[PDB]
Amino acid sequence: VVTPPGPELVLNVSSTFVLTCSGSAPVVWERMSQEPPQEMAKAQDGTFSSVLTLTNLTGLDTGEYFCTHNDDERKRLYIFVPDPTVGFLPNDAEELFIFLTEITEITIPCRVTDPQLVVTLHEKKGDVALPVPYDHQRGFSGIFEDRSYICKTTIGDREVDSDAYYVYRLQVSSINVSVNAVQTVVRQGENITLMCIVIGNEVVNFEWTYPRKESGRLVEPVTDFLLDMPYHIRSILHIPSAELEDSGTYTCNVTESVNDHQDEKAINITVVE
Amino acid sequence: LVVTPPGPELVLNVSSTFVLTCSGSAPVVWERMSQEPPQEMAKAQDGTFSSVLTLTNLTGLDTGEYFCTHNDDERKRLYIFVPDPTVGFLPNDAEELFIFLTEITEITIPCRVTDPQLVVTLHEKKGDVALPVPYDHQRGFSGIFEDRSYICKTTIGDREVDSDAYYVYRLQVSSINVSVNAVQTVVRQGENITLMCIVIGNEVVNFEWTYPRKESGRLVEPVTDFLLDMPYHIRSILHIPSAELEDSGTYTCNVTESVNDHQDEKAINITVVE
Amino acid sequence: TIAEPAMIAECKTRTEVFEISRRLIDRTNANFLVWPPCVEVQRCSGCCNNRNVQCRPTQVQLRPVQVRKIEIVRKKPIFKKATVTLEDHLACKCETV
Amino acid sequence: LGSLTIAEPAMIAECKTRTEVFEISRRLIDRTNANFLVWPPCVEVQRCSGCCNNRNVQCRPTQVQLRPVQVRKIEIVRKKPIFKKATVTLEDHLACKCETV
Ligand SMILES: *[C@@H]1O[C@H](CO)[C@@H](O)[C@H](O)[C@H]1NC(C)=O
Ligand SMILES: *[C@@H]1O[C@H](CO)[C@@H](O)[C@H](O)[C@H]1NC(C)=O
Ligand SMILES: *[C@@H]1O[C@H](CO)[C@@H](O)[C@H](O)[C@H]1NC(C)=O
Ligand SMILES: *[C@@H]1O[C@H](CO)[C@@H](O)[C@H](O)[C@H]1NC(C)=O
Ligand SMILES: *[C@@H]1O[C@H](CO)[C@@H](O)[C@H](O)[C@H]1NC(C)=O
Ligand SMILES: *[C@@H]1O[C@H](CO)[C@@H](O)[C@H](O)[C@H]1NC(C)=O
Ligand SMILES: *[C@@H]1O[C@H](CO)[C@@H](O)[C@H](O)[C@H]1NC(C)=O
Ligand SMILES: *[C@@H]1O[C@H](CO)[C@@H](O)[C@H](O)[C@H]1NC(C)=O
Ligand SMILES: *[C@H]1O[C@H](CO)[C@@H](O)[C@H](O)[C@H]1NC(C)=O
Ligand SMILES: *[C@H]1O[C@H](CO)[C@@H](O)[C@H](O)[C@H]1NC(C)=O
Ligand SMILES: *[C@H]1O[C@H](CO)[C@@H](O)[C@H](O)[C@H]1NC(C)=O
Ligand SMILES: *[C@H]1O[C@H](CO)[C@@H](O)[C@H](O)[C@H]1NC(C)=O
Ligand SMILES: *[C@H]1O[C@H](CO)[C@@H](O)[C@H](O)[C@H]1NC(C)=O
Repeated sequence: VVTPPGPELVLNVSSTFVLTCSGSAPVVWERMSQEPPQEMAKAQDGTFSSVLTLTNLTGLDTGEYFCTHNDDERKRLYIFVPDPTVGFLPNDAEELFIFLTEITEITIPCRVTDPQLVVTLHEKKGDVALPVPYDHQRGFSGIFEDRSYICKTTIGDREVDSDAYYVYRLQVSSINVSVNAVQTVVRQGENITLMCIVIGNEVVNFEWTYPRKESGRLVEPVTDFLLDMPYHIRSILHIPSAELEDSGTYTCNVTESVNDHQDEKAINITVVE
Repeated sequence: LVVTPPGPELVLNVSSTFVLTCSGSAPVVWERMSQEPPQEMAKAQDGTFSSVLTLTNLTGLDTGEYFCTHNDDERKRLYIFVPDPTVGFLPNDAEELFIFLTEITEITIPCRVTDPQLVVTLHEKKGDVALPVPYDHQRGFSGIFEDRSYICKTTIGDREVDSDAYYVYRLQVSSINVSVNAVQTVVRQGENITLMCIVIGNEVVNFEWTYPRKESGRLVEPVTDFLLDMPYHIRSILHIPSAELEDSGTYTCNVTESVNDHQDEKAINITVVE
Repeated sequence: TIAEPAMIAECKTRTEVFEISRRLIDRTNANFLVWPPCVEVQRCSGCCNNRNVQCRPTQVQLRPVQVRKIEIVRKKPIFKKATVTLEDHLACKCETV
Repeated sequence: LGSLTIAEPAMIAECKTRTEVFEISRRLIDRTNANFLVWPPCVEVQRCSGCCNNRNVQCRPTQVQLRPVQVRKIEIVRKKPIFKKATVTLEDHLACKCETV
């Protein structure tokens, strides 16, 4: 696979351009996960090619352009369309939120259209620029605290501020279940309240397995948060009007989908006539 | 028997001067703002007494009541109006701004002006609609209100003028009946002593603790608390740490509310041991 | 500095912070987060003369707002939209109670 | 009435100062007795509020000001008020910031 010429291109506004790309097998371009107006053609010498004309260049075009092998190995080109009517390349809201499972390098994808633009990183409400390295093709990459950030640039003569990004690092750790009941021995027609508490993880799954479950109206557990710093999430299972058969094994199996740590504690609750 | 030339309601031009006369069979006087102003008293050969006050350089603030009485409840009142643009609503004391009541009755917002032809409206402090309450340029608005703050408004010249805010406040009142108790009636040397006095029904009350350690000997400062705010539940706790002896004896809580001067007291005996 | 006279905090609407708890989005499990965690709302506040009066809203408005329910799954999270009902007060008065 | 729905994305309450209300209780002015009223009952104080994007990050004041104001102890006698003065200092927050914890 090859292209003319590569690797990074800086084009003029509203101007025209042609990108070619050939390989032994069929070839196609793809901008934003979806292939645009192309013009595939096969050579008599067993060579497939593909061309796509970029007409009326506008900043909004700036970005990654690939060339694949269809009807993991490809060639990406980056094109900059310096457009003074375009500040930071607008991006998805799902991009504005950066959720993390662990401590790692982060990228704040705020990009410009002109490679010669001075882009700085700031905390939403902060003036001083932060010492993080900038890559006009990807943005700022570094380590951050869970706060909000914005980028700043000087287009024309006016300062522009991108949207605000939010870093959020999830709370994860080992899982240990702590089950208990108001009383393991209850009388018929009374309340069966069990409390499954787990601390450490923010987002955890709760699964209650009990006697009155299979073939019989199940119960809806009610979760609750004790503390918010060291996550103390509690799930309680309440069974008013305790019928019999309720006597048995009540197990709370807790798992966190972030990783997949599992844990389960059980207790036995008897009901007397 | 008392007569004034001439009476009863006057409207006088600013800076003018006016002479009022009062006479009766016995001595007589003029009182303005509770205190008799510069008068010139005299007696008549026929057994008549008189007093004449000379209002000079009248100003808006001279607006108000002027009475003629018998001294060195039957009197004669005159209301003098001195229209004066430099004056908005007549200024009144902080005491007139709070209207404390013990029962449900008619009420008067005493906002008065210097000119009887001025338009005056009543409003809830923050509120634009004029309330439908009769007004008397001599006294103010009279009607029935809820416990809120009210202001009066008038246009003097071209500007809207706002009075100070008046506050309607019905105190919670009732009979008093004290209830006292202790953490324990029998305590030991060096330990804490703590009693409680609770009265309900009154918003404001005076708690009085009489006890051994009092006369000749540092007294103890009680701590008051409010349990329930609707029917007022007020509690006073007397706390004496490191109970010494002699502390044994009678402890009393005398409670009185000053709004109607009701009183009540309960005594309990505490004994300290070694 | 001079100690100025204290001014009563009038009964009126003021901006407060409302917590969008997970409880109001899904009380069955805890496998998610909600963003944003809090939002502003207008609420009557301030005091009245007495306890026989209470500062209460004269007009409230319930409005829907969109929040993000974030469920996680293998280092990658799952974004979902969810509506939450916010209550605002537009005006108040000390109400005889 | 009605209108074409326009989705309203919820906006985070920013860590900043807002006006809150402080109740000035009688206990505050003088807990030794209960024969007076306090005026006014409440006052406005600037305070830091709002959420930080995360639970281990907190909104906290960076500038605090102790501001004294004078209130009144009003005793009631035969339904006549006696006005005495008292001073209460308010704790205003003039600025905040999110702080990692
Ligand atoms: C020029 O730019 C506009 C704006 O994107 C686009 O609609 C149009 O197709 C482009 N080409 C021309 C010159 O018409
Ligand atoms: C088609 O594209 C897929 C994308 O992963 C690639 O793996 C595959 O090799 C391509 N087909 C060809 C030319 O083998
Ligand atoms: C959870 O903690 C308990 C101790 O409270 C420990 O015995 C258990 O092994 C832990 N769960 C696991 C296996 O991670
Ligand atoms: C609880 O008791 C039941 C008997 O009904 C038993 O089957 C179960 O094993 C007990 N729970 C556990 C697994 O500890
Ligand atoms: C926990 O809940 C039950 C307990 O056996 C089971 O169905 C579920 O798969 C468990 N979760 C995991 C896979 O950790
Ligand atoms: C009227 O009396 C007031 C108060 O003494 C004074 O200020 C004013 O100048 C007097 N009028 C005259 C004659 O100027
Ligand atoms: C106080 O309560 C008691 C009854 O518990 C009784 O004396 C009366 O009802 C109340 N007030 C008084 C002392 O009359
Ligand atoms: C409370 O103290 C005693 C007890 O009766 C007595 O002097 C009177 O009743 C009360 N004192 C006052 C100041 O009213
Ligand atoms: C950049 O090149 C284009 C040709 O496509 C032409 O408009 C001119 O030479 C340059 N435009 C600018 C940036 O002035
Ligand atoms: C079971 O618990 C007690 C029993 O007295 C009571 O709250 C109620 O009857 C039941 N729980 C509820 C409130 O549903
Ligand atoms: C003067 O007034 C007082 C009552 O306020 C009393 O001395 C009496 O009524 C009057 N004196 C005369 C002269 O009668
Ligand atoms: C009072 O005495 C001290 C402090 O005053 C302490 O023991 C406790 O607060 C009180 N006494 C007890 C233990 O009730
Ligand atoms: C307190 O109790 C004692 C009995 O030990 C009694 O003699 C005394 O009169 C009581 N206090 C009063 C004055 O009521």
